[PDB]
Amino acid sequence: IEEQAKTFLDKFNHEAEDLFYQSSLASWNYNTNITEENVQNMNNAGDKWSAFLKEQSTLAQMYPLQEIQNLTVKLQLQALQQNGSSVLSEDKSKRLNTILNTMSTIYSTGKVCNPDNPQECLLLEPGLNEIMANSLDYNERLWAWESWRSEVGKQLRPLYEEYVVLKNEMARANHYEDYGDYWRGDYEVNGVDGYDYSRGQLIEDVEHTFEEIKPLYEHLHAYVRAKLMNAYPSYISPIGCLPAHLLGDMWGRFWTNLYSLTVPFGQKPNIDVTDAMVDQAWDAQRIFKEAEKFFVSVGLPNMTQGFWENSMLTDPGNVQKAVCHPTAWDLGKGDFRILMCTKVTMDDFLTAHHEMGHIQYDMAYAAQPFLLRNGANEGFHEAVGEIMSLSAATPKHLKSIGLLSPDFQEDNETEINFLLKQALTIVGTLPFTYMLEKWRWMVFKGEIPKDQWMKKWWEMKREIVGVVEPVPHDETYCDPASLFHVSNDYSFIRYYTRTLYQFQFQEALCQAAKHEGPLHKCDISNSTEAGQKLFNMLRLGKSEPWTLALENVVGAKNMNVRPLLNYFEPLFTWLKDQNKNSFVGWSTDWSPYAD
Amino acid sequence: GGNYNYLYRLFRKSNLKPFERDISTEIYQAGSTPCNGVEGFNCYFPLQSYGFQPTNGVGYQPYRVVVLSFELLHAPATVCGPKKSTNLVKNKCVNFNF
Ligand SMILES: *[C@@H]1O[C@H](CO)[C@@H](O[C@@H]2O[C@H](CO)[C@@H](O)[C@H](O)[C@H]2NC(C)=O)[C@H](O)[C@H]1NC(C)=O
Ligand SMILES: *[C@@H]1O[C@H](CO)[C@@H](O[C@@H]2O[C@H](CO)[C@@H](O)[C@H](O)[C@H]2NC(C)=O)[C@H](O)[C@H]1NC(C)=O
Ligand SMILES: *[C@@H]1O[C@H](CO)[C@@H](O[C@@H]2O[C@H](CO)[C@@H](O)[C@H](O)[C@H]2NC(C)=O)[C@H](O)[C@H]1NC(C)=O
Ligand SMILES: *[C@@H]1O[C@H](CO)[C@@H](O[C@@H]2O[C@H](CO)[C@@H](O)[C@H](O)[C@H]2NC(C)=O)[C@H](O)[C@H]1NC(C)=O
Ligand SMILES: *[C@@H]1O[C@H](CO)[C@@H](O[C@@H]2O[C@H](CO)[C@@H](O)[C@H](O)[C@H]2NC(C)=O)[C@H](O)[C@H]1NC(C)=O
Ligand SMILES: *[C@@H]1O[C@H](CO)[C@@H](O)[C@H](O)[C@H]1NC(C)=O
Repeated sequence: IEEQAKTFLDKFNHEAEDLFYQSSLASWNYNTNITEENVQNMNNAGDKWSAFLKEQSTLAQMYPLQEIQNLTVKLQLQALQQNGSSVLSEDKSKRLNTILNTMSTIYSTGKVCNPDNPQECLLLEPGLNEIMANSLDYNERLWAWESWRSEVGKQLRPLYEEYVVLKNEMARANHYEDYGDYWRGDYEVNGVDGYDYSRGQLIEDVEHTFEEIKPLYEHLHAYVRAKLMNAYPSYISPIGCLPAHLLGDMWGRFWTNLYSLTVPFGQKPNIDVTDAMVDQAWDAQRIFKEAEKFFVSVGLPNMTQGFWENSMLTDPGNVQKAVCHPTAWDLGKGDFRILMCTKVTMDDFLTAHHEMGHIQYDMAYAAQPFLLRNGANEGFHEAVGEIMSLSAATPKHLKSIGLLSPDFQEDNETEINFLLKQALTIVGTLPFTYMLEKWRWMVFKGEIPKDQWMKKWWEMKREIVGVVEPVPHDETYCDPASLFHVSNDYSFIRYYTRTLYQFQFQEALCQAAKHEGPLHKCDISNSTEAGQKLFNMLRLGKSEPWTLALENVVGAKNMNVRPLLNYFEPLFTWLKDQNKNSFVGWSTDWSPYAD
Repeated sequence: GGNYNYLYRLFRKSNLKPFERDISTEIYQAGSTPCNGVEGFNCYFPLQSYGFQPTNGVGYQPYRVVVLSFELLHAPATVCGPKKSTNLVKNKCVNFNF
């Protein structure tokens, strides 16, 4: 009966909040002060949380799921009843964890040695990522691109084939058709009177939104190709694809390292307020106190006053071994801490606004039950953090926060320099993200057999992304598995939808703050009505369907690409005038070796 | 490490009458199945403990409460405020209260 499930969850909601607390408090003491008497302090305290949750999970199947009427207590029950693994045979369950540990340690400890000196050998993160991000030598970028895929990616090919079979068995025992349908279960919504969403409906909404970005991406692809021919003459065709090893990093995920070759007006400095911070003696604490004044300006609460003692805003005065990585912690019981090692720079002035945005999202849904204290889907949590960073990087906000000469002149040449640096990171990553999840979805359902994995991968690079390989690759390579998110078992569609939600939030908040100009000049400071539009979504958590959360801000029930294109229309107008003598589009027949 | 000595009751058959008190420790029975003094599904111990810890956000830290309740049965009198004493004088026509 349904009233027994309510009494089940309230014993759960008070044993979990304490056991999650000290399992996360011990993870704080390891992260900010590393010993090994802290790693053993967090492994036993971490396993008491994991052993407790599988005990309550096997108690949750005593209650049926379709004999429930209240939507909230049904949502908590389905998130706890989830079997996930453990549906496999107990010798297949240990084979899967052996593969996931072997693929993870090949990626982090794989070395590449030089053919002129076999005694010097580079790892990926120090040394191989620096070549792909800084070099202008064609022959050295071609060496680092091919040798990472032929010496490390060939080890992951027999391991990734066994990984697909075991993950499809686990997904079909949980009544999905494949493992790709298991990943799309985040966006599913069942029976809330007009707000429903199918797991197959996500596939059409991604492909419908993508064919409206292809006019903008084609003009960006044509402008970068014309600028790369001056940097690498006799290597690039003026009507063809771009070679895969000249894109700024190892995989071509972000084009953000191509800015020094593709800058529109290099005689205008892109605005940088780092010298005005060290001329006014701003400490470590000023960067957060101006960040807290931004959020109280819009109508959001202060920091919790436990935030100021418990947090560790710099690396300590001790030479203290403590993972230095910006992050926002939500230990529980209303205890919010930020861990970062901040330097006096406009870079960490902006990520301070980003990391505080995770805190203000966390402080808002802290009145829901324990199992609904996440973002409404996997994409909302990063998207609310980046609309705080866009509004703080504007020169309108910088001159009113005291950091820009009240006699500063923004010209139309510097807005093109700023918008093109945004499009190399935002627009340049959208066909990469769409192509990769489309390839992984077709591998799991079996539309691509294993004798055509690397054949269909490079046909989709030339057609969707416009990127050609420099050396042909047969079915002994596995080039997707040489990325971190593929070999470490992570979903990748959250980076596509976060980019679309980010400009839907920003365009909906700037109509409430009564903006008049272009969308990229907007700032939501001093408003109250925009914050009330934002706070009505922030407090929902997972208690409502995410389509119901979007109408509280945007006014629509689906993700939309038209606010993303309105941000880049000053660039799209300027790009169509720079490509009057160029060719827009590419040919899938040209190759850098096929002459 | 958590002060686990401060408990509260989280299951009862029926809400309390005003100023009523209940220190029993019988195993609660949520479902219809009888409990027979042992724990299990739908048979819960009725007391939980605040695990208080010094690094808790406000609203999670312990507050001490005192409830004063003045009652007036039908006696002849009892405790009350304190009476003040105004300075004294004399030899002058005055308005007095003794
Ligand atoms: C890292 O934290 C641990 C524990 O928080 C520190 O180790 C001991 O902590 C106790 C407190 O319970 C002290 O009485 C001991 O003196 C600490 N050990 C030592 C060797 O000092 C540890 O000190 C912290 N790390 C550093 C570098 O201070
Ligand atoms: C079941 O649904 C009802 C409404 O559909 C929820 O009722 C609300 O409960 C809160 C506190 O529990 C009250 O403050 C509200 O006034 C109630 N609303 C109404 C309309 O009466 C109820 O909370 C849900 N059950 C659970 C366990 O959350
Ligand atoms: C979870 O996996 C189990 C198999 O281990 C599935 O079958 C359940 O088996 C248990 C006994 O171990 C029964 O109590 C359940 O009734 C069975 N399933 C149900 C509730 O029909 C079970 O179907 C899986 N649960 C999910 C999430 O589908
Ligand atoms: C920035 O604004 C100036 C001012 O309008 C633009 O200069 C004009 O450019 C057009 C097209 O080349 C000419 O027909 C006008 O005669 C120019 N104006 C003047 C006063 O000379 C300039 O092109 C703009 N730059 C960008 C990048 O948009
Ligand atoms: C936006 O908010 C800021 C912060 O309160 C306002 O800045 C104040 O501006 C006045 C006059 O411009 C100064 O006298 C104050 O010293 C400023 N306050 C601070 C804390 O620096 C700003 O005026 C607001 N914008 C509008 C349009 O009202
Ligand atoms: C936030 O804190 C400041 C001082 O730190 C205070 O003046 C302000 O009133 C606080 N905000 C609210 C809503 O009380």
